[PDB]
Amino acid sequence: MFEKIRKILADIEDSQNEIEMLLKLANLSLGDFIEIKRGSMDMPKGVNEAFFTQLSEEVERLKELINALNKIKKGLLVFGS
Amino acid sequence: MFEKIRKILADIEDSQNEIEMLLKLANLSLGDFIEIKRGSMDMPKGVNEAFFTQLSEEVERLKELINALNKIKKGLLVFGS
Ligand SMILES: [Mg+2]
Repeated sequence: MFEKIRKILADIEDSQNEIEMLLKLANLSLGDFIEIKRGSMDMPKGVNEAFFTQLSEEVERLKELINALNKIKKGLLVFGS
Repeated sequence: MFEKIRKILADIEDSQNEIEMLLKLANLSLGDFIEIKRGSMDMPKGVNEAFFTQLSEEVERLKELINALNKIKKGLLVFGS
């Protein structure tokens, strides 16, 4: 299990690094990205929307990795807690 | 968000190391610890059950750290997904 966790943690670090780089390049905060994606915030002028496909994919990867880590953690539950 | 995640990842590595040490001292696999805690495996003789108090505390901390990450990830939901 700890082998599985360590691999996922490494992948999460990588995913975070990618997202931070993409946000830096896009000149956008993570918060603003989410608000734009959900339809609440207008695209700021200056921001290149062409980054959004990759950002979306990487954010989905991060979510999936966190979910996968939690699935491993289910093996540590005793009596479901 | 990302500063929080980075700290949690570091705390998870620390927690894992602490558990590995306790398991080494106890001469117990993580798998066996869980099997014994859940009632499925008898206490092997030679194993000092006194280790179970700290092992349980540290495994609880590891679970709570992973849960903290789960909760952070909830902020990345868009349209509830
Ligand atoms: Mg094991």
